[PDB]
Amino acid sequence: SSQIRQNYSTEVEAAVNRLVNLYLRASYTYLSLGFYFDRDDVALEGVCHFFRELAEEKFEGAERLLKMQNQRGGRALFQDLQKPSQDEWGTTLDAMKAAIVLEKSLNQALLDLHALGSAQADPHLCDFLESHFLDEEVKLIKKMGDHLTNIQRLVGSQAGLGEYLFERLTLKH
Amino acid sequence: SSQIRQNYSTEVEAAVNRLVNLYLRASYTYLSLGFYFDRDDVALEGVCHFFRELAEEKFEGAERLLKMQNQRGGRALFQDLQKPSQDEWGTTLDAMKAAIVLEKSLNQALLDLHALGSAQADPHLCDFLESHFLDEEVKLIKKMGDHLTNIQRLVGSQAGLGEYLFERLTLKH
Amino acid sequence: SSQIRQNYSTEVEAAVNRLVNLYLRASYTYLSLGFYFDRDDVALEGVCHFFRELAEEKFEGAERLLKMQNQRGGRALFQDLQKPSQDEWGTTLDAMKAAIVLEKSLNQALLDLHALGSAQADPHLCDFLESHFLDEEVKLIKKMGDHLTNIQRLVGSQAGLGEYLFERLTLKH
Amino acid sequence: SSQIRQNYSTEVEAAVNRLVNLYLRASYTYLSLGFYFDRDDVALEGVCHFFRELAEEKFEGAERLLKMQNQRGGRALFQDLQKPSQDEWGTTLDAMKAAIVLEKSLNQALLDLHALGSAQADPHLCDFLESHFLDEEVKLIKKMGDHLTNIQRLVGSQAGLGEYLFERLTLKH
Amino acid sequence: SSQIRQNYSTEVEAAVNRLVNLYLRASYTYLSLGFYFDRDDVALEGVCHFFRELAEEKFEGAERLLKMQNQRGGRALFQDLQKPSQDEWGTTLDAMKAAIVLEKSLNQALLDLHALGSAQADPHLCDFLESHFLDEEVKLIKKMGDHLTNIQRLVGSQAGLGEYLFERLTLKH
Ligand SMILES: CCN(CC)c1ccc2nc3c4ccccc4c(=O)cc-3oc2c1
Ligand SMILES: CCN(CC)c1ccc2nc3c4ccccc4c(=O)cc-3oc2c1
Ligand SMILES: [Cl-]
Ligand SMILES: [Cl-]
Ligand SMILES: [Cl-]
Ligand SMILES: [Cl-]
Ligand SMILES: [Cl-]
Repeated sequence: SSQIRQNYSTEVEAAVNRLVNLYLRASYTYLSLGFYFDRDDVALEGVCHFFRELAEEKFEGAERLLKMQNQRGGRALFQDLQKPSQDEWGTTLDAMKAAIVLEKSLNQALLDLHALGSAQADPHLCDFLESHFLDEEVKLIKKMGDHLTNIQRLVGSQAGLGEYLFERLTLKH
Repeated sequence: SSQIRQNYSTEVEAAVNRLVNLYLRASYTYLSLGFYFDRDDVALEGVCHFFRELAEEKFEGAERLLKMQNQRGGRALFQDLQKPSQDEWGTTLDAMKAAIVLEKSLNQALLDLHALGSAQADPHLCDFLESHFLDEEVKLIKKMGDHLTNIQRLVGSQAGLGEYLFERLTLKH
Repeated sequence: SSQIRQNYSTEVEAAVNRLVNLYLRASYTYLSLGFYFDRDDVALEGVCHFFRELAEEKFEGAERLLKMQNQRGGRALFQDLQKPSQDEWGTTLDAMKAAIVLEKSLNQALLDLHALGSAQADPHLCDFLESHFLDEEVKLIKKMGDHLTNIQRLVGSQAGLGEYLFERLTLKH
Repeated sequence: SSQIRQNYSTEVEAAVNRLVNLYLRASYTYLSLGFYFDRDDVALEGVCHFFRELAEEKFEGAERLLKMQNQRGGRALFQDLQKPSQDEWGTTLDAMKAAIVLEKSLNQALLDLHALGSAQADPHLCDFLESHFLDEEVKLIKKMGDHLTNIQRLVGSQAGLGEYLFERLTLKH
Repeated sequence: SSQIRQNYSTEVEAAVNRLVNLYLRASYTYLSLGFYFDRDDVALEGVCHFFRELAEEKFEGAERLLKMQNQRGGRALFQDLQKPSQDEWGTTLDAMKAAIVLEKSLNQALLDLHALGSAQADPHLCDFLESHFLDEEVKLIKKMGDHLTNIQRLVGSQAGLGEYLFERLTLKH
């Protein structure tokens, strides 16, 4: 409320609510990816666990945004959450490509919100994103690119063999 | 590569590579300073250890820049490393003055890169420098100024005595 | 200085300084190899760690030479450090071949310095090299040859698969 | 005796006995230096302890030579031990200069014996000296030069003050 | 000697000495196999360790036979030990086939000695072989057959890949 709100624009408040939607959508996408890889006809446990972990990380991101919204005196507003873009996610390669596309979209939304904060002279917002989101996103995208490269190297002329080996020797934990 | 690169300009990529060169040059300068103070005709162990520690710190700085370059999708490019500016470093006072000059040069390069990042709207770069370099540099320059002042107070009319006492009671560990 | 210098020729002093340059050049080469393998489009962690460890080992070698130079009363003299021979290092096989070529060059330089020491009747120098460098180099070259052979056996008709398996089952730690 | 003696020349046997004499003479010199610094009118405990420790180290050196003589089948032969060159040793500076002169003399004797062993193709003798004497001597001479330099820096225009400070802050343990 | 010898035929005594020769020959064969796999151009550590362990096991077998010979009052007689049948041992498959051939030969020699003992009514000899040799040999031959089958399954159309995988996932310890 207005009792604590200071230097917190309506534009930033709304963009924060939009970003919560994007993180919860991303969490939902990762839930769908994770359970696809748990199908008996897909059966790649390491890939399932990778994406289920990302579902939790994205929910945590939304939670942190909602805590900050209240710390600043803004009001959380929730919208409908769109279902994921696919019901079936193809190979590990297809899935990891979809995830990197998703992560770049979230990263661009973080950068856009940082730029709005900078324009509005809101350094608390800018520090919040830098401290809890920007480097986390850069680290995750780098990890996913490393994975993509290893998955791509393993396709060669024996795709099933490569897909099994990647799950067993890189992801399974 | 382009598979992960996002909001990372060619200008920042090149300046990062330049800054790696400056840190490795600084590491090399500190290696030369450290071993000069280990000469049998100089023999100031605390001063030697001070500069050898700084050689390692500057290498670590270069390492962190190289990790970040890859996290962002840029490409490390290495250049020849210039030898240090002196083969003999004079007194502890002369050496500490040279080190503060070196550190101010690195600090200015950090500030210049921060300003480029700000101009290019690259908040990850700006946060990286603020979080791992700017305050570390400020702390080190303050330490070195404190040392300079103590060394200068000890010169008086008995320079050898002062140089021994500083090494024994401030630096030796 | 002359206050401690005994049985230490100008020829050995200069060759020691040259060898410090070669070790620091080798360290720099291994830094470049290590970070190449950390690229998102290469992504072979075990190979990166192998070469980063070698960067540190070669720096340690230079450090030991510089300590001995001072123990003997010689004077360390530093020269410019040439950049590595390549900016991109190809496959793990290409890189391991380059490393063995580098190591044989360092080994020949050690042998040449040993021979100079023997000719100058400098047994301290000869023992120093035998005790801290010759067997270390032989052990490392044997390791690298073992690696080369395993990498070569894995190329067959599925190079990407072999390169992944070598990194995962031999190098990753 | 001849029952075990193999590749052990009469020349090396005699030079070993001569070297035992030199080490025991050096031990005796250090005993005299140590007790001089324990005089009530000299009273520099750290300097006394430094030289008493060196008396023990030199005796240990003689002991090791005598063990090796018997291991090789040679026969220990003892000669009269000359008294030290001085009854009073002057300042800490005078004493440290005398000690470095003594150590260089022992080092030259080690080098001469190494050269005889090399000429006689006696690698056990050569390794023995390299492993237990040459580097120990180099390390000690470097230490003594470092001390000389610090003592010399402290003389300035207040010699008593410098002599006290060196004993208290470098040697006293 | 005759002071303890009881129910111990000259035929069994001689066959025991022959069997010691066969075990020491087998130990020597396994030493050669082990070091072949340690060559830089073969480089299969698990295979090397497998055969070096077998060298020790076969020596232990000879030792046990020699202890028993003396327990029974027979006299150990040693003969020349023939060098192994090959200087180079080919692939892991070739080597494992040679080892199974060697083990079947030792097993037949054990069975022949058991039969001689049975014919001579020497139950101590028969129990000795049953208790310390027959089942050990059966277990080892079964292990080696299991290995052969796995090596053979891995040849397919990528022999190098299979040879690496067997060493890494079955033998390396
Ligand atoms: C002279 C410029 N160069 C050559 C590129 C240096 C200088 C200093 C270095 N210091 C280290 C170092 C220091 C402490 C602990 C670990 C390490 C290490 O693993 C690698 C190093 O590499 C170095 C290279
Ligand atoms: C032959 C006459 N000389 C030379 C003056 C000896 C003889 C025996 C010595 N034994 C020791 C000794 C023995 C045990 C533990 C410590 C020490 C030591 O610190 C110094 C010694 O100094 C010696 C000199
Ligand atoms: Cl939808
Ligand atoms: Cl230059
Ligand atoms: Cl160059
Ligand atoms: Cl005399
Ligand atoms: Cl034969």
